[PDB]
Amino acid sequence: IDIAIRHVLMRQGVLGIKVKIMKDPAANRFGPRALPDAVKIAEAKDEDEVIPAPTVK
Amino acid sequence: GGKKRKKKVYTTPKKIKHKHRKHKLAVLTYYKVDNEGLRRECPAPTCGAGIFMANMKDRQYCGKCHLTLK
RNA sequence: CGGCACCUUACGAGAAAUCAAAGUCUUUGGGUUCUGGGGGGAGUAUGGUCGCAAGGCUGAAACUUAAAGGAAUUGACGGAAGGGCACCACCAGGAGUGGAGCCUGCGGCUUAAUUUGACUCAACACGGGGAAACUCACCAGGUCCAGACACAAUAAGGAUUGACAGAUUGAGAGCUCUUUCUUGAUUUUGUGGGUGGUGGUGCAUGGCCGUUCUUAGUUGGUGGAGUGAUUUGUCUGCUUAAUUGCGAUAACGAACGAGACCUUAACCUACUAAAUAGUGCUGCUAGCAUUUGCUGGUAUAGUCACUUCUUAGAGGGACUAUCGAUUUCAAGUCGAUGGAAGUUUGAGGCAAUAACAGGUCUGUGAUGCCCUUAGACGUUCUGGGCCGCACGCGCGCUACACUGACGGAGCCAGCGAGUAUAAGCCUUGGCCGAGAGGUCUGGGAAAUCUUGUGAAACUCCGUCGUGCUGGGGAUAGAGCAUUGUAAUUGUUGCUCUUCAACGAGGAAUUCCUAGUAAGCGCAAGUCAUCAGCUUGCGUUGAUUACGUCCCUGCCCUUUGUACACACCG
Repeated sequence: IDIAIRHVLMRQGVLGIKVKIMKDPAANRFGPRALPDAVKIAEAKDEDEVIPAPTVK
Repeated sequence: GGKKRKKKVYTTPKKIKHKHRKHKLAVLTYYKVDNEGLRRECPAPTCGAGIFMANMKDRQYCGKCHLTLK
């Protein structure tokens, strides 16, 4: 999260502005690349067919 | 807050600043002339020629040099 | 067949609550009686009538008033109910505070001024607010423009600048005055207009911070319910520190908060290393006994080795792991064992939605509007004040002693900080001085020097001997030093002398569950000087719970409400 706060000068008085922009963790080139509690599990490599017991010398 | 800020009362009288005194055509009475033919001058190395003293109580004093003699 | 009812539905009705009639009513007509027409005045007055009476029946008007009222919704509140929770709650206790003296802040009073903000928690050692000057905003006085710029005027035959000597002034301010000298179109004067302000308004604001409330809470999409406000999701039960989980399920999928996370503490003879850490050896060497021993100094060139202790990257480790039990046997929970660690392992940083007329305009060259702007509310200098004292209050420090005071001796931490042509940093060692301090050197911009910060409580050996006593050290006299331009209204330190109150503190009331409380110091912040204050840090190290909802509050559900400025209604 990066934050910018500015003062706005108006004829009646100052207005305050706050902008908060959250970036994508996956697009973070500096520190962490994911949120701390975000868990990624790999896709399975299963439902495969197996040939009883040959050997390739 | 401030209790109806005091309206100044002045024990002393109104005081007046100082303008510059006038002296018409000073160089006229600076120099002496006779037909068909002057106070003093500062001798300090600050200015040199072209500065006039005054005639106080037997005392001299210029203005471009704050020095007194005799 | 008749009757007293009930349950479900809601086609239908209704503002809804609800209704088998309160349905068959704008698609408005089966018969018929009675009653109402905003709220009050008022079922009052008057007349009549009935009554033994009490009263009953009939029954106005003047005048007054913008709502009153019904049903439901969300919240809030309840001396309502049911669940759960907290040492800013209690219980069992510890230390106390409240009582004294003093330090400090607040009110009051005084004042020339004693600047000012804040008043339950959530004002009162708070404004980092320990003010001699400055700070500084207040008070008595004296300067200066640092009033941009554009006009207009004056004016070079002078717009204007300063300053010797006196007088003058607190002042060696040419501020002002006598004085003729100096300088020269940057300036002076009037207009327009700027600028500054710790001036006002925090009830005009931004930002920040505090609080509600540091609990478990908060929100939309689509779908379901409701004419609507709204509601379900977001929940009976069990469980958790937890809206956190198991699950239940008119929802389903999600978002925030919680948790995860980050910092820090504890373990690692497991990696990488160390001449700014430490060590084993080895030279050279000390004293003491000679067994080849015991304790040391030394060598950052000893052209040695190493990493247990120290440092810090890069990792490992805890996940409730094992075993008994119990419980939807799901989530969990309780005992042991092992383990450095088994309360989420200990401590923190971070922290949702809605809000408050909470605080701050005196942090800000953050600001709108108002005010003021040359005898200034700008700025600066001198001096005073913020400390002023019949009195009330808050945070504290010293104590009232023998579990002690004094004198000797022993002798152990941890977090930290530090400068140069100064306006001057941390200071070892040597010398002088009773001390406080002075002086000369040298090290250190720092794991290198200060510094093993040799801290204080504490431990040992004596003196004192139950008394306001050698407990306590306020108040005061005299003297010596240091900081500062300046110590008077004692800045602070030191020496002698003076030697108060206080004998454990009424009603009340605070904080706290383990390396915690209490006690004890140290460093850093403020800082020329000054710490009885804060923020951290270690040293010594407990008593008592490990529970509850009685008090004070908090969360959720049900329920009542004539409350919504929300019971301080």
